[PDB]
Amino acid sequence: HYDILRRHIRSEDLLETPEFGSGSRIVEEYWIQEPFTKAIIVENEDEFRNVYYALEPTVSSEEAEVISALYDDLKKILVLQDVSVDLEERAEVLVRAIEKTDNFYSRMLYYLFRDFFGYGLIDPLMEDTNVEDISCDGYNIPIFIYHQKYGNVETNIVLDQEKLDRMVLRLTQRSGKHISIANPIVDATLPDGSRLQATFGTEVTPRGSSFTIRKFTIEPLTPIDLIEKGTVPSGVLAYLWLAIEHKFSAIVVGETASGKTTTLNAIMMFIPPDAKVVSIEDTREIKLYHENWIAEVTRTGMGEGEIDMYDLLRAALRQRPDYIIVGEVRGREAQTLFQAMSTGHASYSTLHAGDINQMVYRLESEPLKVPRSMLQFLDIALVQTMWVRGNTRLRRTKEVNEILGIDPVDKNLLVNQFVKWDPKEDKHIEVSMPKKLEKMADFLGVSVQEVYDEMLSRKRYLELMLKRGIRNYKEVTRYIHAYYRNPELAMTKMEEGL
Amino acid sequence: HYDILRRHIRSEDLLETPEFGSGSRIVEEYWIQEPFTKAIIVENEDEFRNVYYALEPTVSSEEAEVISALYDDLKKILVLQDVSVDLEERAEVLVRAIEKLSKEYAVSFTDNFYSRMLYYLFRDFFGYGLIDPLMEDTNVEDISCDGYNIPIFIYHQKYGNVETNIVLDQEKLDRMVLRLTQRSGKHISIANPIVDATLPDGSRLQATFGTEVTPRGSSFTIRKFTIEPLTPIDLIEKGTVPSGVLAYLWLAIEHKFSAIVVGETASGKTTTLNAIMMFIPPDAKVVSIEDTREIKLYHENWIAEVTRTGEIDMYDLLRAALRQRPDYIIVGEVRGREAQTLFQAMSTGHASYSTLHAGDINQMVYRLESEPLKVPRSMLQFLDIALVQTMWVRGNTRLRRTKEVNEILGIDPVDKNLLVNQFVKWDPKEDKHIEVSMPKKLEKMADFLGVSVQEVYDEMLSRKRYLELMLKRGIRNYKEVTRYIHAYYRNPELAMTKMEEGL
Amino acid sequence: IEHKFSAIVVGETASGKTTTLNAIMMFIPPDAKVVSIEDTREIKLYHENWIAEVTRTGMGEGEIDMYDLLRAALRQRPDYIIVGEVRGREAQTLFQAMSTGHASYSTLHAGDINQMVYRLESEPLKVPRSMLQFLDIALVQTMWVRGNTRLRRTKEVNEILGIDPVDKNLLVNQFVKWDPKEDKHIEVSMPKKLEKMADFLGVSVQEVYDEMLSRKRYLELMLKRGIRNYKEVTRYIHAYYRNPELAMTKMEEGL
Ligand SMILES: Nc1ncnc2c1ncn2[C@@H]1O[C@H](COP(=O)(O)OP(=O)(O)NP(=O)(O)O)[C@@H](O)[C@H]1O
Ligand SMILES: Nc1ncnc2c1ncn2[C@@H]1O[C@H](COP(=O)(O)OP(=O)(O)NP(=O)(O)O)[C@@H](O)[C@H]1O
Ligand SMILES: Nc1ncnc2c1ncn2[C@@H]1O[C@H](COP(=O)(O)OP(=O)(O)NP(=O)(O)O)[C@@H](O)[C@H]1O
Ligand SMILES: [Mg+2]
Repeated sequence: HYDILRRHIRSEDLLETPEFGSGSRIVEEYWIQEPFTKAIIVENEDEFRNVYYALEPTVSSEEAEVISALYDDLKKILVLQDVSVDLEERAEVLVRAIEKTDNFYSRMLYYLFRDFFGYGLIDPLMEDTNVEDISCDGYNIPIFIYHQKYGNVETNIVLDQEKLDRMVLRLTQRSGKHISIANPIVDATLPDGSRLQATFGTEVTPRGSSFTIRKFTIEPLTPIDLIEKGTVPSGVLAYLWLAIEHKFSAIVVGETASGKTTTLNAIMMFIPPDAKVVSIEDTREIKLYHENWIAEVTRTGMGEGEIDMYDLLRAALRQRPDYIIVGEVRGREAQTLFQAMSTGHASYSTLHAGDINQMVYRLESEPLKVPRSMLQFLDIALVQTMWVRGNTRLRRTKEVNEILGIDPVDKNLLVNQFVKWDPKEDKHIEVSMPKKLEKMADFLGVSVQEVYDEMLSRKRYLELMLKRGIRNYKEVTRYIHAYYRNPELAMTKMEEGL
Repeated sequence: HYDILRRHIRSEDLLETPEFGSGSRIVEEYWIQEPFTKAIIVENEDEFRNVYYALEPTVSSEEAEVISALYDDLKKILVLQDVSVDLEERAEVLVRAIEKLSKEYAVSFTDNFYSRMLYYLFRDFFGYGLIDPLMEDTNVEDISCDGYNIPIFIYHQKYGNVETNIVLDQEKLDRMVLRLTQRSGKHISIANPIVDATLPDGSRLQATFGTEVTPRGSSFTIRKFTIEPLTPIDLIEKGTVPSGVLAYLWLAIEHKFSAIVVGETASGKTTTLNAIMMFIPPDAKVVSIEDTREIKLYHENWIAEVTRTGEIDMYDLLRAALRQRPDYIIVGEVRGREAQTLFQAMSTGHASYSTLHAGDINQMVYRLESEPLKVPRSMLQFLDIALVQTMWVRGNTRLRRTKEVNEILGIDPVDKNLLVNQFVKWDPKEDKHIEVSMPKKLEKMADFLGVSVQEVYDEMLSRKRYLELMLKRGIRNYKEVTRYIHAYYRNPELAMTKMEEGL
Repeated sequence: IEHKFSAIVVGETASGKTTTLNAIMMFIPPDAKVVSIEDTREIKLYHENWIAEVTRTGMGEGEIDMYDLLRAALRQRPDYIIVGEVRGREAQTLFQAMSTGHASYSTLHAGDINQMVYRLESEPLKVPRSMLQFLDIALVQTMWVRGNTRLRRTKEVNEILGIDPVDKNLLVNQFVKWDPKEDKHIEVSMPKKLEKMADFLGVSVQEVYDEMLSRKRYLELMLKRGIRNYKEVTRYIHAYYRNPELAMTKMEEGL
């Protein structure tokens, strides 16, 4: 959208500078869509809070209706709104059509685009990858957002009745729905691939029409990342890399906000480049730099057929995939998962609990109701934690539990604890042997020492990526995919900064 | 409504002075809505009791007949009797229409009889008719009309149960019920004679039609809805909840502990929830789902969702809202299916709060676990606090009191019993709340912060002091209270100083 | 009854249950709002602020049972609730009403507190064991015959003290017992409930005990003066409620 534009423009010194009266300090400033929009994070000494200010090329009140006029005509051009047309061409017409200062030109095309190809009033928010949530509550209420770093902050964008009503139609339409007083609520998904709740009128929202947008922008923490944060030691990560390659199933358990999903997504970047993976989640959260992958998302059924995790797994496990990822088990679908395990599908997921005992309880009891005897097919179960002191915010893998199996005439769940985390020294201690490594020698058909050797090898590879500052997930997945293809060549490039 | 009327009034002094024979002595008088209505608590000393007298602008057998005459014509107009229309403009469609009928029939009334007839037309058109005065008087909390020819009884905020002078006969009462019923979107009739609805303003209605299931005639009962939200200060001042418990709750909702306030129907459950819901941190994202708009908050980043009875239910809205990233979710009252969903929101990290109809905590568990709600036992663990409201009655006094505060620790490993801790219990005897123990939830907070339990506790006392300072300074209204609380959030010490320093 | 202690009248068929209930229901405070739910009218009350609700058979319309009627009555948050006789599900709602402070009264077909407990706990009634604690008093009515000697007597006045943790459960203190050999009512324990009244009222026991003896005198006087009718009786009782002083004097001065 902006590359096609930003060239058709003439000037480059568009948009002036911000002017905030006293008590309105400027915390930070950064670009969004240079050189059009820029965002400024202002403070406000009185109310210890920061505020998000959305900057766009300032215009004249004469240029107002002027630009709103050039638009009143370009609107009656069906060949513009048509999405069937590639944006590259569509733009051209708008330009040519506009032919019928060398600075006012550019600082104008911006809008003409922001309203035909952009998202309008909220484009600055849709484009900024720091804003992961947009909340337009009601008529004449300043929009709020969730900043990647600032969190909840008020915004300089407000929409009066009509301005918002049309906004809600714009979003609703681009998402492919027809919100009306007859169907005032829409829970669809925008083209950019984002979750949009929307309400028209005031029948359900006395505070007027409204909308919310949860942007899938994430930037998933990486295995290397976990090593840096001291969350999981490099050696444990290698053990998992192997485990994951061999299809040992794992569940990440932990108190709410302790790290479960992050860790999962992190270690899910260890999946073999060619393996077919299918994921089922209630809402997108998992980012993977993997191709042969199908992502399935649950359906609310607000106004259609409700398709839950159970429905989605049952028909996915049917495509007989290699790896199966279930966002988090919160019910019935849990049975199907363990069934998938008993069958050899490398299955992974999350579970809200504090220790293996709670894990077992939740899994066995309704709603999950996973049969006691099925637990044997789970291989590893990690336990994540949050640890705090000063502003000391720590997320750690409290423990790496190896589920050995079931016992006949028992207590049942046989667990061998490999790694334990001591908080007193913030250290991970080996408190038993990694038995699973033995099951690998059996799979692979080699000796333990041999496997142990590869672990130490894979371990080195990770510590190197760390030293070389290879943090991003896209780049990390590339170097791991690398190692899978040819560990020899992979290792050498790593040691030779390439 | 009346400010509009007070405009066109065209005069004042429309009320005379009642004639209560001996064996009757005025105890107190007061405008309900001057210069039209006025309440006069009269003491029939022979029967040693009082008797609420709704006083309205006087009219003669001839006058009322004339009034009723205009009503018949004006009745033709639909606009003025249409709810979707702005009271203000249809209030003129009325005066501008009475102008017509007047000048046309070539007649000019008295400046007074106008500022009297006008009152009645607005009343029977826009207001609540015969019971409007009761529906207005801020002191009446309940209105109870037992049947044909039986005097309406009300509950006066100061005299409690009292006999009223307003009496509806069959013809009048049946209309009254149909009107109230219709006015609530619901329908009533001999086919289906019982109705449980809520009036446009929130007041809860319980009507009955004919003598079908209710001999003695049709009947109704209204439980008015206070327009101004009681605040945690109001609650400390009313002896309904200790400032300590309140401070405890402040921290709890700040730290996103999910809680449900339990109680009998009309025990003041919603009122408490709305009060403590003022402790929500300022920038957080609040989403509220209700069947009846009731909760009033001074919180900008909040979307108020409302049920559609036709069709959109709480369940739909709840699961919808849950696909976003709201910080706080308020339900108002879980009555069915969604109760499951609401307990999951808890499970997945959402600060969730709601009202529930039950008397004990035992009954809470039972009502939760069984149909229609059907919440699995393993899920209750995710509820943090459970308050219990009670409306204690002794003589001509009613006391809404937080009868008990419970903490849900967890689920016992044996028999999977709910681990609960009742740290505060009310005592009807001395009307004193008692701390049977210290909150165990304080440790969960300490960890979530990395501070010692001792450190959290002192923070509590601080907020507690802040609350009592606000009280002592007479800061009661919700907008201003919310304002001062949001402050303590932004900066505590600066907030404390300014409090004890008069600013 | 004034203090809202809930009571159930139990007894064999035709022993007097309903009569006794209706009788003692004439002790309800003149201004209190009372709602009654019955399968068929039987209760007569000389009370104004009262709503009488009657069940619907549904012969050709919508069937509305006692459950439906109570559930929406207890909703009007009344002072006193009267249920003709509990014969099922609606019994749960009643005891719920009790646990909540609604002075609730009703009848139950049974011969002794043991049968009462069984019937109430078991289906169709199925009232949860733990809820029984909210019932205050339970009277037991009887029929006694010899020659043409037709007698209806309150066999016993049982005070339900409460529940026991780790128990047998229903704690009952028997206040009065009826000896048929001499046709006399014997006190076989103290009226504990009078103590709960001192606590409610905020006075001493002796004080309450005094009022009892007072109210007792008032009744024996109405008797001596032949004030039998319910309309007239309810008037003199309503009287005493308004002003016991003035009430007592008129009584002693045949007016
Ligand atoms: N190891 C870590 N180091 C630093 N921050 C982390 C770490 N793990 C998670 N976080 C952050 O902590 C927050 C917690 O979310 P996350 O831990 O992903 O979900 P969760 O609590 O496990 N729940 P779920 O997503 O339902 O499984 C996110 O904002 C993460 O970015
Ligand atoms: N603490 C209080 N002090 C005085 N009046 C109160 C108090 N709390 C509530 N009320 C009033 O009591 C009535 C009860 O209202 P509310 O709390 O909304 O209902 P509820 O107990 O939730 N019952 P329901 O509406 O049946 O679910 C209202 O008229 C309130 O204004
Ligand atoms: N104390 C009494 N003295 C004389 N006759 C009585 C007395 N109590 C009841 N009766 C009469 O005995 C008959 C029994 O009816 P009643 O005792 O009212 O009902 P019940 O058997 O208790 N059943 P129910 O009405 O379903 O509770 C009636 O005709 C009454 O008039
Ligand atoms: Mg409520």
